[PDB]
Amino acid sequence: MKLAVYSTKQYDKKYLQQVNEAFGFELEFFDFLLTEKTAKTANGCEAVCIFVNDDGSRPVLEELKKHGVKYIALRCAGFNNVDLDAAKELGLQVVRVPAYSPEAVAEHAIGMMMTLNRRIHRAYQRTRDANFSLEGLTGFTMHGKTAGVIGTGKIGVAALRILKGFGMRLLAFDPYPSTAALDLGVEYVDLQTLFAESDVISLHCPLTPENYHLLNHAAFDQMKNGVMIINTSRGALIDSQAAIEALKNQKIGSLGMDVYENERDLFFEDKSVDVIQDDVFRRLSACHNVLFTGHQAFLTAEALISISETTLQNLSQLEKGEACPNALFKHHHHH
Amino acid sequence: MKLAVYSTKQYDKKYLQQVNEAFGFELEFFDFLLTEKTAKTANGCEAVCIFVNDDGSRPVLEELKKHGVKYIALRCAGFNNVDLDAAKELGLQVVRVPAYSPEAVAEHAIGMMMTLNRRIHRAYQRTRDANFSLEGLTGFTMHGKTAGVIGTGKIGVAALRILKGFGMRLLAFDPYPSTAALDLGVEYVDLQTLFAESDVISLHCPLTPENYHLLNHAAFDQMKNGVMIINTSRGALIDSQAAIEALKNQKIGSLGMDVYENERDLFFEDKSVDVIQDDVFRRLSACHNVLFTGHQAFLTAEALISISETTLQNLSQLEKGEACPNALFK
Amino acid sequence: MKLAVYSTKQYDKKYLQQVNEAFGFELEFFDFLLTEKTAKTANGCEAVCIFVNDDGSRPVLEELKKHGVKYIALRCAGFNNVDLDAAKELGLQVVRVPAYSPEAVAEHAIGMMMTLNRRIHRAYQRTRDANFSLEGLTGFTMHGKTAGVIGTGKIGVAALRILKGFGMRLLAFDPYPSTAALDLGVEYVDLQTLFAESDVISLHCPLTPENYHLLNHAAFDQMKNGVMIINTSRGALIDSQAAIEALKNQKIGSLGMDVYENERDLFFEDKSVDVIQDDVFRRLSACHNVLFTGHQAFLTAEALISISETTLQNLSQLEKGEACPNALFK
Amino acid sequence: MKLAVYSTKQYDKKYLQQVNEAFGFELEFFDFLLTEKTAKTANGCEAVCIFVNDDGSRPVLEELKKHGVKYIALRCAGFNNVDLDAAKELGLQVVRVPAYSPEAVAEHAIGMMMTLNRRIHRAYQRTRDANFSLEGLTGFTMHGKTAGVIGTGKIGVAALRILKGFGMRLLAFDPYPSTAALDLGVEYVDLQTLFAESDVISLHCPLTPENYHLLNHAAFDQMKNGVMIINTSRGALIDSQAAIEALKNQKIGSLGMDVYENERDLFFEDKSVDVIQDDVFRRLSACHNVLFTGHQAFLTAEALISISETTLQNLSQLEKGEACPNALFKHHHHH
Ligand SMILES: NC(=O)C1=CN([C@@H]2O[C@H](COP(=O)(O)OP(=O)(O)OC[C@H]3O[C@@H](n4cnc5c(N)ncnc54)[C@H](O)[C@@H]3O)[C@@H](O)[C@H]2O)C=CC1
Ligand SMILES: NC(=O)C1=CN([C@@H]2O[C@H](COP(=O)(O)OP(=O)(O)OC[C@H]3O[C@@H](n4cnc5c(N)ncnc54)[C@H](O)[C@@H]3O)[C@@H](O)[C@H]2O)C=CC1
Repeated sequence: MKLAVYSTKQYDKKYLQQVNEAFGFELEFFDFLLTEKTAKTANGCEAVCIFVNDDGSRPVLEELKKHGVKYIALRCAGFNNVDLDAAKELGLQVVRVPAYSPEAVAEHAIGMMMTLNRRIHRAYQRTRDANFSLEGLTGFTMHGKTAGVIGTGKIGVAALRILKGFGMRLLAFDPYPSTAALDLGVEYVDLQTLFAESDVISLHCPLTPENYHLLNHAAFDQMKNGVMIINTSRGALIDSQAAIEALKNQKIGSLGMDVYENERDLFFEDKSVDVIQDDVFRRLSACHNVLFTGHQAFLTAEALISISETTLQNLSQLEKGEACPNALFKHHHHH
Repeated sequence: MKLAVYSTKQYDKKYLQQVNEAFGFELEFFDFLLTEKTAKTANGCEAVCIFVNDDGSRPVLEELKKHGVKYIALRCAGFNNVDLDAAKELGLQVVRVPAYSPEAVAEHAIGMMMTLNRRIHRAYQRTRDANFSLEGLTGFTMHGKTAGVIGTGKIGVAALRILKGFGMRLLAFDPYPSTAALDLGVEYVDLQTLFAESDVISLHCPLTPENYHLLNHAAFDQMKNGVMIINTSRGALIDSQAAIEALKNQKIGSLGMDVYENERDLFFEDKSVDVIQDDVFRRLSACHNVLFTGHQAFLTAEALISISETTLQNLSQLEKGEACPNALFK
Repeated sequence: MKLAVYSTKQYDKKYLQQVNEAFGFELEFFDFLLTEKTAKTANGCEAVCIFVNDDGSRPVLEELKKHGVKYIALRCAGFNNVDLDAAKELGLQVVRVPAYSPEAVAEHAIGMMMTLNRRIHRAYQRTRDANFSLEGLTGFTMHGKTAGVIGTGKIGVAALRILKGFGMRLLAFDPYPSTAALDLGVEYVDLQTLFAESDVISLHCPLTPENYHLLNHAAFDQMKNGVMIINTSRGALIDSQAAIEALKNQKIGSLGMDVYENERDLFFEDKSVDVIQDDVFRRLSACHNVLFTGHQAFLTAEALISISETTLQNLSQLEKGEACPNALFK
Repeated sequence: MKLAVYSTKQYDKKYLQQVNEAFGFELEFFDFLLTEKTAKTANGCEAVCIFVNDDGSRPVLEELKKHGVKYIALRCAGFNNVDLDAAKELGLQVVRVPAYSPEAVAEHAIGMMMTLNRRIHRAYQRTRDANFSLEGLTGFTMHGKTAGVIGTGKIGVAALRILKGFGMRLLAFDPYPSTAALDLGVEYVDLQTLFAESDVISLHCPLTPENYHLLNHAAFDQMKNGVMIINTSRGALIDSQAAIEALKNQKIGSLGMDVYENERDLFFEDKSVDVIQDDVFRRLSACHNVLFTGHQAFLTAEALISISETTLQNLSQLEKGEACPNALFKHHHHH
């Protein structure tokens, strides 16, 4: 099989290449986005591998079919960029990565928490220029504080295990509480209680209509002053305009956000005047204890390997006519 | 009692003031270093309070006695800056903070590990300027890796609990076993085995004559390529020239060092008769996955309060003629 | 003479030591502020040398007298920190430096202008990380633009020569003409015209009662969209809140400010209050093409050497008992 | 006419769109590199507009011809990326921009000099975070110092005008001395004299066999300690390895280099290594008074507009069958 990979970053290429020693596919790497115009680059490939910014809408799918492509593989969990209804009509098969390594994501959340707490990002900014001042760097001791985790799927639970290690009092909210968490000594609570008592709050849940703007002004009002908020889940979970105010009023002590590529263009203040973010990313980072990372939560060697393994295996199943458990369909509840 | 605080930073002032609400000392804050020249500023204070950079050598103490000081309180664990024998000769009394909050120090080490691992420090420099590129930011998953902790005292144990939460395999080297460490499932091993097997190495031990340059050229040779090394302990535990070389060779993946103020004129490479260089700090930080923090490991609100509480308590005990357990000699 | 130097920076020491060769004085460098409390450190010295942040108030001056000091030498132009008549009464003598090198200040204003224009400060933050992206860095060609200079004294004339070398049209506002500006082909205009026509505006004038908030909201309304504004003069020439607004609505393209230490504490956004901060320096630097320097305009080796020469000489005039032109009274 | 633009950056798009109001071409903007693989995206276009990293080798040109392309426009001065011999053989006409605005380039060189002199880039990194310390920021007064300019074409002369305004003593070297400079008050001198006497040295010359590694170890030894060196000309003008050593030894006070995209990969480390990296850019910037810009010298609105005007005008002349003075041929001397 010949595979064309779009939107390739160096890490994608390295891991896909490394993983491919097992599959022996023919790999063609493209830096650029898949679009209706670039689809013709796929001629002679059976499959394409795409990521979050790639265009999988119907006209792109039509071009891919004209050019002989049969399989579309997303090297990511998100799939909203792909028109599944069109894909079915075209007889095109679509596969994904089900979930990122839970340990990799939870660890990233924890990394963000600590970086913010000890002001390590600021410290490096000084020390790289041999400035050793500590003023404004003071953090807080984690042990004996309360951590609140929103969502107790595998990521949340992986977070909860690290948090326990810190010797934190553990609270969680999930509409469906888990046995694994309960076994860890987590206390399930209502949201309001979680808002009220938590020193650190970490979001590990999918975005559903129930939880759009889950953290709103009313939520911020409920929180402790100086609270730390970490979001490696989707942006919409937070009302960003509320979050900004909370920062100004110093309700939020610290904020860390892992910004999905598909979400950055909003994720804003925001005004219908002039000028907006990206300036907002710059301002917050400068004026507050604010940290953005660029959808980095899965960015470890082991996780990337997993993503590559799953993607190549999915493709292998498709070419072989084996039923692939990662197949997507139009009625999928998260489409 | 009037207390003159030297080398005052904004945090020192804030926490000392807050804690003193329960004590009522008369606090006089000075920004500058205590030296033989500045010691006269203390005239009219029974006590002084000092930190690692302040000069406690015999000539300074001589001036302090001249000027009526009876007590010296180090708002720190280290006392290498104070000449204890001269202090006793002069009839001065010296007290200290015995240990920092073990949790604060260990958490700092963990924070350093995570910032380095995920290149969070590099990431910030990009995103503060709305550069969202991820290339070169690749880390490693902690879970299922081996951590090697050198020293199983209170800090090392506090680190081991966190490292367990990460799901790491646990190794340690200590001349003495800790029951709390054992309870964690820590496997004590010889140092070479720890060097050979450890993905992440963290230093949590006091500097002794036995352990000067504990991490040397041979130690690095033993280590796994890509190893992460963290030092929130004293600098002289690591042979800096050998670490620099290990970085250049790519034996060391990541290095985090919490740089003692008194130790900054070390870590040198160096050259003969040129400057004093902090240029190395700049060079290493640019070239490699290296992080320096400036003796930041106890820098939390809770640890600072504790330091302050202990210092004022030490002083109150002297004033009352009580025996202070934190005295450096009788 | 033994001279004690307060508030010493490395640069003060280096240049002061250099100039001392012609003088032979004994110095005495202190990093700290001169205050009522530290004045006693001067004992043994005939003279002290102070800068802008040092305390020259009456009590400081008494303590200094008590401790045997006769002469106070400023290494700056400004003297509002010092109590003049009080010194007279004490029979204390105080010498200053008349003005800083005009070329050094003008060159700095031009440096600021170009750094802002080409976003050189932004490019460097990218390129230090080996990020070579150009997007957002676009400047404007200077040649053929209109430069507006407010104040045609020595610094302003120095700025004008440079601006002329760039091939700029030259406007100025001064209540007095300078023959040297006229010779450059400078065309004097009313302020409103200068505001209307100028691509680049640079301030080179002292603060007078009649120019406080010269650059105000009405002034900003007159200006071209995208205007670049430089102030190496005193902060109060610009109404800071108006400037912030004009930045927000994009009337001001670029703003460069050399921020006086004694002025830093104002710069009003200005919220009240929780609690006083220069979050504003941070917000402005991030959200716009804004550059702050820390009273850096006179900071060159040649300028420092000059400040050093005048100061030491100023001292010799005193010791010889001869007159000081830079003396602030008899 | 339909024009496909490769390697498009946002400033490129903005100026080309603005300029096109007068031309009325159909513009299609592509972010990615023109390659043999992406050449097919030009189908339906008479022309392409490319920049320094675009691949103009014969296989690409062959593909462009197959897809109907007639004209190739370089929006830059450099042209080594295009195989002119192949272009003639295929009947493809190639045009370029002859030179960049001389004022824009000279002004960039001066801007670098001043930022480096006053350490303005360092000041900003401190002041953006409200750090006002001046230690290490000390400069030198330009007035009364000596400037050496190497190359007296239009850029060098434009640079000399600015430098004259600083009240600098001016020296230059050019194998063919210019009237314009002589009229400025410039003293033409031999190189060793220029090296010996110059406080600031700026390069404004084309790269020739005669001047490859013009600035070498011997050049550096002749220089004044603390010399400032600015290069907005090509990289090969300086022996970088030698420049690094002079920096270590503190022969060079400050160095500014505008790094051509096509030259980025060079600038030797060395040890050739892994092989080859720009940790050296990172190090130099950190350990020394060093500044890189990424070929930013022509990056002003006025200069970009010129580039755009020239580019569209060259294309209209080609479509109209008028002789375009910017046409490139294989016997061109450069090359
Ligand atoms: N960045 C910073 O400011 C801080 C640095 N430290 C350093 O880290 C050390 C550990 O702190 P604590 O647990 O409070 O000390 P502790 O005195 O409770 O225990 C020290 C432990 O390290 C062990 N040890 C001694 N020599 C050793 C060697 N060669 N190898 C392995 N282990 C050895 C001891 O047997 C003991 O278990 C301190 O002694 C201190 O010097 C401690 C606090 C803050
Ligand atoms: N950032 C820095 O380091 C420095 C800033 N400066 C500032 O720049 C100022 C000027 O320096 P010099 O040229 O040496 O002074 P100078 O006395 O030679 O010239 C002052 C000029 O400004 C004019 N002026 C007075 N009021 C005016 C107004 N409302 N509008 C326009 N012009 C007015 C005077 O008529 C005179 O021509 C200083 O007074 C000082 O405040 C001075 C030295 C260093």
